Amino acid sequence: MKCRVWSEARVYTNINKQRTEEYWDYENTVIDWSTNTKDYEIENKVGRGKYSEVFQGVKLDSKVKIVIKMLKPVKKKKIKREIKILTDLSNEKVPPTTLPFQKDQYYTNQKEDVLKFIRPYIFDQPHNGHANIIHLFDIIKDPISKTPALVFEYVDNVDFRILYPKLTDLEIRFYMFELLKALDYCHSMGIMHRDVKPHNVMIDHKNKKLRLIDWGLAEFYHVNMEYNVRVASRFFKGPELLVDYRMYDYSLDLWSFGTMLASMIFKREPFFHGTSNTDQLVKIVKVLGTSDFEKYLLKYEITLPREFYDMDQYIRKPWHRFINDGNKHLSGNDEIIDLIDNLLRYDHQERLTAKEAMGHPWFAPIREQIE
Ligand SMILES: Nc1ncnc2c1ncn2[C@@H]1O[C@H](COP(=O)(O)OP(=O)(O)OP(=O)(O)O)[C@@H](O)[C@H]1O
Ligand SMILES: [Mg+2]
Ligand SMILES: [Mg+2]
Repeated sequence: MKCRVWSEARVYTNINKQRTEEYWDYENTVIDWSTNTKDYEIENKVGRGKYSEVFQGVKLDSKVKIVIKMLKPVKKKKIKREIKILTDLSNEKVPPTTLPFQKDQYYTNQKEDVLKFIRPYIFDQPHNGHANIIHLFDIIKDPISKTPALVFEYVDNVDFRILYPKLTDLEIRFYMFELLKALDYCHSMGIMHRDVKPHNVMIDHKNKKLRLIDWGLAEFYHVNMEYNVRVASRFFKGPELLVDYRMYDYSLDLWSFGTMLASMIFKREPFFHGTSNTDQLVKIVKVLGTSDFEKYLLKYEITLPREFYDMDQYIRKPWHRFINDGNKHLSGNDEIIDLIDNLLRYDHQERLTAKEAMGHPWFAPIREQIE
């Protein structure tokens, strides 16, 4: 019970008050494992992560090419959670983001100081963000090896350190818009991803196809719940995770989105490159400045963890300072800088929501092409 000032999501606050136990209570599910991998031919390894080794394969009945994610040992409820989130997201008959926009059902946090963060622009159209969520096809467990495994849609993906340097300005705008649609959708479904980063964004460039994968750290948003802060990876951790503000929400994904975006635009990878947990916060404050950092700690009456007391005073780095001739083709306009500036804010309440980000001027050339 850490938090002094309490916080609620600006938007989609009450999804899991609307939805019941059978939707969000993953701990009280029983996983219906398939006894056999007999339906699948498992081929070669195509990727890995902290929690898995992932193999390409074929679903033999249909000949559809798939991937199989072999899960490393973890608490069993983490497995139930990933499965529940993936099935909630794929099984929704009418994705809320396909329905006509309802402002009063969107801006649900009615605190006067939170309402001031409503932007003058917003993408208010129905969209297909649900189609950017990876699809789970099966759950399997080998009887002999006892390895839990998740069968997904295959995406023909190239490592971001190869692909991203090739992308044009317009292509970055396109893909990042696709990512925002996926986030708007999972947020509308009362779910925070909490591990938004390039390795978790599959892109098939020739098919202009984007999928948001890796739902193993995702969690249901419940109003005033205090969550574990030891999630995501160091480089993408929002300030709330570092200062141990546990009452966070969907806006954590928008900090991650912003840090991913800042890396692509300024070609500094990763953008906040901490050499330790402690130094991760230092790298952030070196950029956003000490002054706003202290205003933020004051706003929520946060007592800084002990490790951060050796931090020096930093003057804010204007974003302009990240522009150079190597990156100016991506960074050399006011729109991208204002976008980044409005995502990468200490105060999570201040950050653009996915829908607000989608209506930002920087995405005009993408929005223009929708109709
Ligand atoms: N559907 C897919 N199509 C193609 N490649 C995939 C797919 N799913 C996963 N991969 C590859 O496997 C890697 C690991 O998968 P995933 O991110 O789901 O596992 P993880 O172990 O939970 O990762 P993290 O360390 O970010 O938590 C991915 O980064 C990706 O390169
Ligand atoms: Mg991953
Ligand atoms: Mg949002």
